[PDB]
Amino acid sequence: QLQLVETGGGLVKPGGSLRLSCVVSGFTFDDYRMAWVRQAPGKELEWVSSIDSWSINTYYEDSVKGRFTISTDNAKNTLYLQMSSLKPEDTAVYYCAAEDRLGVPTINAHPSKYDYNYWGQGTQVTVSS
Amino acid sequence: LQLVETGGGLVKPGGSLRLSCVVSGFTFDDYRMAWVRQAPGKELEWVSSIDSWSINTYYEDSVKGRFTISTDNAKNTLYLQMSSLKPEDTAVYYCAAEDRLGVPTINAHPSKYDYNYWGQGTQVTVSS
Amino acid sequence: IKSSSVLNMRYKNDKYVDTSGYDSNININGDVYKYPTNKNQFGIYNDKLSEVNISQNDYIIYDNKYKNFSISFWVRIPNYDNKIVNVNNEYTIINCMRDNNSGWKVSLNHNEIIWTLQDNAGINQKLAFNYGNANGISDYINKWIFVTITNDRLGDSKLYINGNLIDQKSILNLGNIHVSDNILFKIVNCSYTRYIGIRYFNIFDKELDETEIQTLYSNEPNTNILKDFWGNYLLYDKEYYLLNVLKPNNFIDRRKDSTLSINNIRSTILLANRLYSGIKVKIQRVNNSSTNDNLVRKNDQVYINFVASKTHLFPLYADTATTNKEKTIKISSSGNRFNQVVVMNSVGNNCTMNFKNNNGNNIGLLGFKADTVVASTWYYTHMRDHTNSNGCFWNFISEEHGWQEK
Amino acid sequence: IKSSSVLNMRYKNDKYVDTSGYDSNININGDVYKYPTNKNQFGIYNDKLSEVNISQNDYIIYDNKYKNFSISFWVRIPNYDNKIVNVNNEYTIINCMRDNNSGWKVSLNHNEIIWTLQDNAGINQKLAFNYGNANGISDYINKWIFVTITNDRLGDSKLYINGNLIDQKSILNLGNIHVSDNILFKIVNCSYTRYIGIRYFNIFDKELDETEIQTLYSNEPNTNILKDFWGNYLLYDKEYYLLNVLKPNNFIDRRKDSTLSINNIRSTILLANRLYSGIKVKIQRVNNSSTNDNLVRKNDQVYINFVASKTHLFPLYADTATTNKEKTIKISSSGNRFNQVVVMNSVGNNCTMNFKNNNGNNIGLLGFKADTVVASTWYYTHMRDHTNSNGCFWNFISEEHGWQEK
Amino acid sequence: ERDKYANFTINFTMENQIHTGMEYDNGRFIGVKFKSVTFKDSVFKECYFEDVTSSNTFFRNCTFINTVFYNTDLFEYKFVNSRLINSTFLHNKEG
Amino acid sequence: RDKYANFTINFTMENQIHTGMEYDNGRFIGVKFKSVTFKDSVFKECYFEDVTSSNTFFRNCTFINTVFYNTDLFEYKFVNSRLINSTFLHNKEG
Ligand SMILES: *[C@@H]1O[C@H](CO)[C@@H](O[C@@H]2O[C@H](CO)[C@@H](O)[C@H](O)[C@H]2NC(C)=O)[C@H](O)[C@H]1NC(C)=O
Ligand SMILES: *[C@@H]1O[C@H](CO)[C@@H](O[C@@H]2O[C@H](CO)[C@@H](O)[C@H](O)[C@H]2NC(C)=O)[C@H](O)[C@H]1NC(C)=O
Ligand SMILES: *[C@@H]1O[C@H](CO)[C@@H](O)[C@H](O)[C@H]1NC(C)=O
Ligand SMILES: *[C@@H]1O[C@H](CO)[C@@H](O)[C@H](O)[C@H]1NC(C)=O
Ligand SMILES: *[C@@H]1O[C@H](CO)[C@@H](O)[C@H](O)[C@H]1NC(C)=O
Ligand SMILES: *[C@@H]1O[C@H](CO)[C@@H](O)[C@H](O)[C@H]1NC(C)=O
Ligand SMILES: *[C@@H]1O[C@H](CO)[C@@H](O)[C@H](O)[C@H]1NC(C)=O
Ligand SMILES: *[C@@H]1O[C@H](CO)[C@@H](O)[C@H](O)[C@H]1NC(C)=O
Repeated sequence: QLQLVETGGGLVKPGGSLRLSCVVSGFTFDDYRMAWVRQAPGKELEWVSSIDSWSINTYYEDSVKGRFTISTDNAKNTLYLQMSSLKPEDTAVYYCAAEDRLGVPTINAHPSKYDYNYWGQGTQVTVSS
Repeated sequence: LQLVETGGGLVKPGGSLRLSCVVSGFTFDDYRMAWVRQAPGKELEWVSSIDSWSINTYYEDSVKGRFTISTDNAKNTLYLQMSSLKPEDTAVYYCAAEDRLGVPTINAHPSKYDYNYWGQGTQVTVSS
Repeated sequence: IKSSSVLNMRYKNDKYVDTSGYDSNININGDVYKYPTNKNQFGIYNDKLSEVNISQNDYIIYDNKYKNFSISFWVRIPNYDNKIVNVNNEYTIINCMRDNNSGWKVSLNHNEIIWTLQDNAGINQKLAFNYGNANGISDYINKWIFVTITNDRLGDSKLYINGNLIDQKSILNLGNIHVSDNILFKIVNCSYTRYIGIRYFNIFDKELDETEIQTLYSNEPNTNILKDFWGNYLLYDKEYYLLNVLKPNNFIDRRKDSTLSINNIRSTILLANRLYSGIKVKIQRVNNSSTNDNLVRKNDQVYINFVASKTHLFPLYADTATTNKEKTIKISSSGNRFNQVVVMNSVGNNCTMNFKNNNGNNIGLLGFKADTVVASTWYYTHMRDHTNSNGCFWNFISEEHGWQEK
Repeated sequence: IKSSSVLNMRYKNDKYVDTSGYDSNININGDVYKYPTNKNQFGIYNDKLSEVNISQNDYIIYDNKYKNFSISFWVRIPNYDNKIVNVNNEYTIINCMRDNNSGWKVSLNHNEIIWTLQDNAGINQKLAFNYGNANGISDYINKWIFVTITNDRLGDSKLYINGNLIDQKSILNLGNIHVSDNILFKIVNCSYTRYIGIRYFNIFDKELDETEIQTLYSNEPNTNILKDFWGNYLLYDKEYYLLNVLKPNNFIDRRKDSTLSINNIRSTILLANRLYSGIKVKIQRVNNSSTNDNLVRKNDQVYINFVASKTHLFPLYADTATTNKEKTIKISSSGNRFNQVVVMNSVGNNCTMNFKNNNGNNIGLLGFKADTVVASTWYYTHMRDHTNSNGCFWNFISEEHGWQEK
Repeated sequence: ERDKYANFTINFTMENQIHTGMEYDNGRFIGVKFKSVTFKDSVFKECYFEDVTSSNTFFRNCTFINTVFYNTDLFEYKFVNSRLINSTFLHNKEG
Repeated sequence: RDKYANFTINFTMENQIHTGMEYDNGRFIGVKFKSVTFKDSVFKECYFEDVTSSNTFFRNCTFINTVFYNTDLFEYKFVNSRLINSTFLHNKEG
């Protein structure tokens, strides 16, 4: 039953606002740190943001802080990324990921697949004039 | 190479206390055993010492008469019979082992390097 | 002599001896097993003649009304298949009771340890500890358990298990206690065939306090030597399954890409996690010498080998060829060790493995991140007081007759 | 004395000569090593042509039955890894026996020195000294050993090692000895490739008494120059390991707070302590003018430098910023010497380092208190008669080829 | 073509610096705290490090020869595509 | 008859026919077999890992205490062969 499905990614004008929803199944958010990770067209994966829900704690890549806002909802069991003030080079495929809370809590900027227990399918986010 | 102290408690002026230090890793043939007290706000103060090979025991100018250092015949348990307790005795009390082959000086205000092994300490409180 | 210790049963040159100073005699009758790695530990059976008899020195035989006294030992109780032992019947393993049942007794029952103290008038008090069936991982079954009983004759009899007080009852109603001249280590009236391990039997002529009991518990087994899951000495060139202390319901498996996975839930037999699951490892000395024993000690430089089969061992290394701070542990199919070494250490019964370069460079303690076994420097500064601290603590499980699972 | 010296092998003018005045000829054949700091010491090999031949003057060749005579020299015998030499095979080093093996011989076995005296008839008598394998610190292996042999024709032949008699056998049954014209320093019939060191070879035409042998033992190496562990001259700008005479089973290690610990137990290789463990020091001249010597002499003013790496030296100083009477020795990372000097001195082969203030004040001899290396004035008044007296004595161990440990 | 510096002792904090194509010969770093420092294409010849803490500090495509690190936190992950020839780490901070 | 032992093959083997061999503790890790045949050979305590095969067979061979981990060496590739205490683990099925 372990699965993560992302929705809400699309095309919005530079300076717009998007609301990605990662609907997860098979685990609770009190057992897993949640993360949004972007992949540029051809570049290596780039960690965007993470959240610890058991005690409200947000982590933002410097280029992200203040604009985006990661949130969780144990009601509806859904992770949210409230994007806003979108810039041109935030265009990428955006995956949600779940990391076992009990493991080494480091945040690698360019993760590989073994940085997270579970990955999603990803939603495309394009931003062009 | 460990020392563990016990026997510390809360007493009234004139009461009695028997502190014990159990050792593991060495006997008292190759080490001189010592009691050092830390009073709140003060620096470490040397209390007593015993030469187990000899019959030589040392006491700080004050303590002597009421406090008696001893060791067992197995040479691995250190005692300090504390009687006629005064309230300025109130301190944490540590057992310490000095290598006997070293310089036999006894500094009254020792640092960590004056002894090989220090214990965990046991609290002695003299309250009215 | 002159110590609180009036009896200390220890091993010297093929027999058991009293090292206290009061010179009590210790005799072995029949087939008593001696543990080769630690001969202070002995095994007694009940399917043949197997006993140890301590003739106490008359000077130390307890015959007072007010003299405090304490008893300490470690016991090892296999449950075999958890089924043959499932019978409610109290059976004796240590007897210091006279013909009138005066003195003291250590007995066992199904996952239970019992202490009985009786006076000359037949007035008794019993203390007990029921550790019960394994719910996940058991800290007692087939493990060395430290038993301590203190007796203040103007107060309570106290029973400590592994340094922790779990039972106490007043003995103020007991008068003169006259123990047996003999202490008999013998499994008496067990309805099934079994063996029992005993080690470090001590009698003290005082009531031990929590500090002295915890000191015995910490220091009686050699702190310099690492322990296995059962509490015996950790050994070189011995196959071991792995247990992560922070993830007791999980076992380590191999992936096709040579990485090690931790996202494998243990099967249960009733409520007991399977112990004999996952990969096997072997610890190998780096600086091998025919003077060294097979005991793994603190700060030993070693290699950790993955056991693909009985005759095929592959070195486990830290894959440093990545941008991540944490390095995934990999199996080396080529036998290359990649100029790496492992430093062993321990906190109590828990083991740590520090992956380092031959030049002395720290790579990290063995732990996990997400679903993969890694080496991480994070643990260096979070050994305590953090939720994830115990992810760098490992137990080495040896497949033994005392714990069976089909 | 010198009135009795009929042969003295000494280094002079590019070669070895006889200074006795009886004009014996000395020839070097092949590759003979000359010690740069003492060219009276030479090494002979057995893997290539390497020998020293002394053609004795016709007047000094022993051809009597009643003449008392003595032979004196020092020998240096490396064991390398202590296994290559483990073989029962008596090999000769000094040969003064004719075609019919009449004369005398010095031969070596594993950790053994053998003296042989054979008469014209063929009757022989042997003495021997077996110093055995290193049990902690060996006083003989790869060190200079002073061998003396006195021969009273109306009594016993006696063998002295370092001035102490160790074997005496009567030689009354020996008649006429006609020794060889040549004295050959050469390693003959040795199972393995090795080298041997010889120095101060002397022949006397009397039986030396214990007093004369002790005068030779004390005065032959320069008493003004300090000695290293092996018995060679102590040098400036040479890396040395430290050995404390009172704690031979301990070495010195560095602490992170820049202090020096002595609570490190030396590892063993089959009862032999590791000599190449701990910190390295270098002795530096305070006033390096045109002093054409790298030799350390009595009452020299020096700096003792700690060696972090080959090219990184830091001053060792006495931290006088303490209320304690004894002062901890520290490493100065800044290069500050803190206005101190060290005065070198010696008692035989044992070295003393007196830390002093530049104003002329005493800080103390280098010793130890508890587990830390310190400077203490206590030694000044307890240098001879005390249990702890030898705590101020040090040996300087040079890492060399003749002592291998891995 | 590397800017050379030799026989120097550094005993102060180094913050927010990139050093590219440098050759340090017999350099001493004693009691130095590194903060966001990056050495690129640099060679460390017979250098010495003591009592060093490091934060966001890396050595990228660097070469170390006969260099000693005593009482440092310079763990393996700080050496990216670097070569250590006869370079030793002794008594690491928390190791 | 020709005994090779304590070896490891990490390379492609193409268009070969090995006959009368007795491999003891041999390792076949990452090997790609292409038109290779083993005839009247003995595999003694050998180990296979990450092995892909094509037109490859073991004809009248004997395997003792051999492990096949992550291989495609399915049942049909063993013609008239004996497999004694040999185990297949995590095959390359899908
Ligand atoms: C660093 O300092 C050392 C000595 O303090 C220098 O080494 C010497 O260099 C000079 C000239 O190059 C020579 O004449 C000396 O004989 C050398 N002495 C020693 C002990 O090696 C070294 O060159 C300096 N490093 C530099 C300038 O890069
Ligand atoms: C920086 O990177 C270059 C290129 O990767 C390194 O140069 C190579 O060095 C290795 C080892 O000497 C040689 O085998 C190659 O032939 C070199 N390739 C080239 C293109 O020069 C260089 O060593 C690195 N710089 C430092 C200081 O490590
Ligand atoms: C630190 O370095 C400076 C510059 O080299 C030096 O002048 C100063 O003395 C050093 N600090 C100490 C405590 O020596
Ligand atoms: C480096 O150490 C090795 C021994 O491992 C030695 O053979 C080599 O010569 C050394 N190189 C240098 C430049 O010191
Ligand atoms: C292979 O290695 C093993 C392991 O020591 C050894 O017993 C055997 O003799 C070696 N050679 C052969 C041909 O098996
Ligand atoms: C592959 O095997 C050969 C033959 O023994 C060996 O030389 C080589 O090192 C192996 N490959 C690797 C990557 O080690
Ligand atoms: C090869 O064939 C013969 C004939 O059946 C058989 O006896 C032998 O065991 C076979 N060899 C192997 C290695 O399978
Ligand atoms: C094969 O396994 C069985 C299973 O018990 C065993 O009896 C037999 O000894 C094994 N054969 C070999 C060659 O190991």
